[PDB]
Amino acid sequence: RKMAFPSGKVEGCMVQVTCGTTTLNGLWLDDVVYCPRHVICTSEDMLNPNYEDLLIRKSNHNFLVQAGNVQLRVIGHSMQNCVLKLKVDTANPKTPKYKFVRIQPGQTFSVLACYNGSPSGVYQCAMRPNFTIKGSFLNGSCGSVGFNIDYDCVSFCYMHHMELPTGVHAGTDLEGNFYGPFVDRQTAQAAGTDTTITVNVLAWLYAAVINGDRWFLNRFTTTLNDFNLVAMKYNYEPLTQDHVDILGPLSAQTGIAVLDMCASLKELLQNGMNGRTILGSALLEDEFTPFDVVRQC
Amino acid sequence: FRKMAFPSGKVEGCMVQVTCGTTTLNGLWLDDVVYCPRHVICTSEDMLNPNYEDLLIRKSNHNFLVQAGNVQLRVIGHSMQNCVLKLKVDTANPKTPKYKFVRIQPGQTFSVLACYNGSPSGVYQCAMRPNFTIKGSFLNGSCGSVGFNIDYDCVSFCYMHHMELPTGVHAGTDLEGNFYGPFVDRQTAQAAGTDTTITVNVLAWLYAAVINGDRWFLNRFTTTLNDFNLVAMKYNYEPLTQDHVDILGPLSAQTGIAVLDMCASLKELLQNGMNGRTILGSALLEDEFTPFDVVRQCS
Ligand SMILES: *[C@@H](O)[C@H](C[C@@H]1CCNC1=O)NC(=O)[C@H](CC(C)C)NC(=O)O[C@@H](Cc1ccccc1)C1CCC(F)(F)CC1
Ligand SMILES: *[C@H](O)[C@H](C[C@@H]1CCNC1=O)NC(=O)[C@H](CC(C)C)NC(=O)O[C@@H](Cc1ccccc1)C1CCC(F)(F)CC1
Repeated sequence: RKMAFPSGKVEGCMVQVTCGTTTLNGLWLDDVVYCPRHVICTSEDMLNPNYEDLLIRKSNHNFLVQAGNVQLRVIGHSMQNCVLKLKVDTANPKTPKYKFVRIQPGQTFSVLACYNGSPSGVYQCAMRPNFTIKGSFLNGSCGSVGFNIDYDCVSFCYMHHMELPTGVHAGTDLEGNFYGPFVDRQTAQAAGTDTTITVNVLAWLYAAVINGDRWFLNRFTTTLNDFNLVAMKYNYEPLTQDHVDILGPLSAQTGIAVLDMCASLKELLQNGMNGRTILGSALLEDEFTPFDVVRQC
Repeated sequence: FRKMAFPSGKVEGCMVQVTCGTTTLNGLWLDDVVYCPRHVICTSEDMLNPNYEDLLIRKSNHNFLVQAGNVQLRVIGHSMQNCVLKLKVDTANPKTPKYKFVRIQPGQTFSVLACYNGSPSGVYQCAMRPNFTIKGSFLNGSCGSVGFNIDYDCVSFCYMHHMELPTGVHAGTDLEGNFYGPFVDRQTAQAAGTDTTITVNVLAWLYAAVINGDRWFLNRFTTTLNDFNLVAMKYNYEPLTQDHVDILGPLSAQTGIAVLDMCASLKELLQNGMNGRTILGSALLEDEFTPFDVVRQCS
């Protein structure tokens, strides 16, 4: 099943941020609140905002930050790329051990979707090769964050800013830099051609086998390069030797050599699933990493 | 449409571990009571077929190790209610949310916080199947993990995890210790009924497709509830109840499509197939999104 990290450590950091008639979510760590900078915009501003110009015209008191019932007083503000940093007079006692990371395409993370500073739901996402994410975000979800948890440490990797015409989503790392060629302006933006995350499809095929589902296997094999030629033809990402190494544990667990599973995937790509299903899906799933599969099986 | 779990923090604040001897599982700490599966009192060998009453008679408060993290919670009373143990502890959980215990119906969905040794590992959304199993992800040590819904501020606990069936699916109790389905907490082979498709949820999914502009399958006809139920059963679909018709009300009102007209549309899909088409980007009809899940995600 698609499993997210427990969201409690992040819930304790969500607040509401309002400027004018614009409300969204912020992330309160220690005495700083992080949020998308387009909170400072009006309707007119959003088409071609000059953010540095808009921000110098703002005072601390134009920012209304609420942690539940309690307003937090803003005593400082700065902008780092597409993120606004609001210094507040009080520290969050619920601040977890945390870091800010920038994730790579193909990696997965959990999203805590929030509205008006209140958590609504949690789900698992992957950073697509074209640097979009297939999220579930509505009006008011900006400032929702994505994260992974290791031991007691929350690694924040994503802050939500926008939806594209196709319905997929785009956002930034916590330094305010977009993933992908996108801009925080109210304009229709296309992404580059997406590709399928091959190492993740293979991991999920291994998961299907670990759960006793093996109709798709075969006795053929393939070289790494010959598989990569077919993959690219079908708009699948190439598989590196590191990807092969990272699948080792799953190969050992099942006794199916990585390149043998590549041969299975090749046959699926060339012939399709013939109305069949794998782990209940009519489509090859590519948003489980090898680590996700291992951690859960 | 994503499988979206509830935020898990209010439940994370209630997870503890319970150990008897070397048997450890998870428990749920609310106020000054810890709830857990009663088979914590079994040796691995007693699980073959345990006599729980006799096993518990030999137990005292001081045989139970309850820990929140590595901090011990002293047990001051114990009792067994059906298949759950209730351990009274000397500290009221400061993180107790507003809560209730509810018994869910097959087809309803809930979030599971999968825990090991009292530590949450992940959260995911589950549906109770019509045969009273869930298709969970649960490893050794996961028993006592709970399933829940959140309404406003209030956590409704509906599931506590006890066992895995030969087919890989999972079975458990409500928080009063009453199993869902015909299962018992004994380490013996037990078969679920053949499963069926959750009709009310497929209908919810068809309403969601309409809301998003995908409506090629809407037909000109209607049906009675009884005629629909008799046909649906021939395709291994669950019959609808009056409660199902009522919980489809909001989506019916939002789209202007009567419930029985949507049933007629589904009947046609069942009798004629998708004729090569797709709905919401899928050749398969999805049955693990409830009417509430649709509303919760679309609006
Ligand atoms: C929690 O204590 C644990 C969770 C199980 C273990 C793995 N996945 C799960 O969901 N529950 C049990 O171990 C449970 C205890 C009984 C007293 C109810 N027994 C159980 O789940 O048995 C199944 C899995 C298992 C196999 C081998 C060792 C331990 C557990 C068996 C599978 C085959 C069967 F169905 F025929 C009999 C039970
Ligand atoms: C922040 O909460 C919000 C989240 C969006 C809202 C819907 N789903 C989301 O994920 N982001 C924005 O409002 C963002 C603001 C810019 C200044 C960066 N704009 C945005 O996402 O625009 C898309 C969605 C939208 C539609 C209608 C009204 C408001 C927002 C548009 C999609 C259609 C388009 F491509 F033509 C233009 C952008």
